[PDB]
Amino acid sequence: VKKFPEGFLWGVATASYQIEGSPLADGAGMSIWHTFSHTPGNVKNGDTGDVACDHYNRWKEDIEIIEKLGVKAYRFSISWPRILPEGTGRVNQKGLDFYNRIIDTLLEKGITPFVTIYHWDLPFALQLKGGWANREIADWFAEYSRVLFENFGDRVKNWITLNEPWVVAIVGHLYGVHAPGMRDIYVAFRAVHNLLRAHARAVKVFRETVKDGKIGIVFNNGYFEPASEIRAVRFMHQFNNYPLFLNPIYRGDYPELVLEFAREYLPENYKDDMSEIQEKIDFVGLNYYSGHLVKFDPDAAKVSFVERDLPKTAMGWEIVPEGIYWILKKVKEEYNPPEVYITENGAAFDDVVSEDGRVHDQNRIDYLKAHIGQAWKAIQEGVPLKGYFVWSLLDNFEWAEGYSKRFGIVYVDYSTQKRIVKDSGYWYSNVVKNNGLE
Ligand SMILES: OC[C@H]1NNC[C@@H](O)[C@@H]1O
Ligand SMILES: [Ca+2]
Repeated sequence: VKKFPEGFLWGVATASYQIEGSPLADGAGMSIWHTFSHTPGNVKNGDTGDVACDHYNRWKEDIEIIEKLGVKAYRFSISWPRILPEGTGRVNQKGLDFYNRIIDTLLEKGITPFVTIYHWDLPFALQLKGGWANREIADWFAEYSRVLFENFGDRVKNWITLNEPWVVAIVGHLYGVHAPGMRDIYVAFRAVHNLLRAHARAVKVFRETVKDGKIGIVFNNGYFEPASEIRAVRFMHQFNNYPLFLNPIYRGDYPELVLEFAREYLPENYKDDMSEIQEKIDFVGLNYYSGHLVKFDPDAAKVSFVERDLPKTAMGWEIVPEGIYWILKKVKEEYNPPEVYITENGAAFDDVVSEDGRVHDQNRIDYLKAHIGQAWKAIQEGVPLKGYFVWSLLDNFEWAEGYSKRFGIVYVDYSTQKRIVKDSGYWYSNVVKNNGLE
């Protein structure tokens, strides 16, 4: 037996652009993911979020799936351009209506909503004004967040400002692999800094508007091990993991090795913003998927990855369950946040529907079991983990990989939009019902 604390929150997670489709329905503005995916060469197979899982129409069915599995929490995100089509100013009631219905339905069914305010679908109108590169986005984001709090804060009490701000800044503005598809290191570090400022403004407004909820922020994390008997592992953790952001929030500056690498790229007077960035948060959400062997490498960031002969997912990600334990221990050790959630953990496998009508994803059961087991351990050793969210409820649009990578515990047949609960979803429901592993 590995039984979790009473009231531990078992969840599933999605994001608006990955599942919804109908990006321009009911007066919604374009997002940067709409324009990025409609640009040839950016996304595998020319795939876009035009239809995705058609959750925009099938939302009731999908929630009924969450209910039927007995899953206790649903992490989903709100499309900023459905709410404010030009990013600021005008509010679109039909956009609010869409999320109102989802929210009321969840509550009616006893499911706890966790709302991600920003999961990467920036209004295109704001991107024309520089998007995350423009300091003014702290204001635009604060106004957007205020609208959400005023409309939904009576019912939704668990909020996340940003999903994976490292990805948004670095994959979006340095690697150019995600919207808005830029490759400029100075822009990417200004986006890091402005993501922090916007995050802190939204928390500040949250305290003024929703005096009963909790708000936090979500980071991607890798488990970095050194290829030999070091500092490159230190750098990768500080740069790619929660410290890039938590060091400002908790300690009022960027991590030491980040400054060593990136000081020239930050605004000259960036410290002027740090006391505001220290706005108190209620919880930290950590996403975790993979471990990486890392070694120093002259002329790289001075770091390269070393391939290991370990089980991998369809992403090529090495399966390293101990990583989730490590990152949970490490966050308590470094910043001691009052609550932590695992806001995403999951895997992509080449799922197939058998002749029996089933999806026998034993590889995904094995992945989830092992990571839940390591999360359990962290809890036994004092980490205040309050919940765990499987990425994802549904197979969906996996960004620049398009539909070619399936992360769901529910299979989606894209030709018919049929949902087929996978073995891993059945398995997970039993875990939730039991409040743990057996
Ligand atoms: O790559 C898998 C997931 N990672 N975190 C954020 C999600 O949007 C991704 O699909
Ligand atoms: Ca289209």
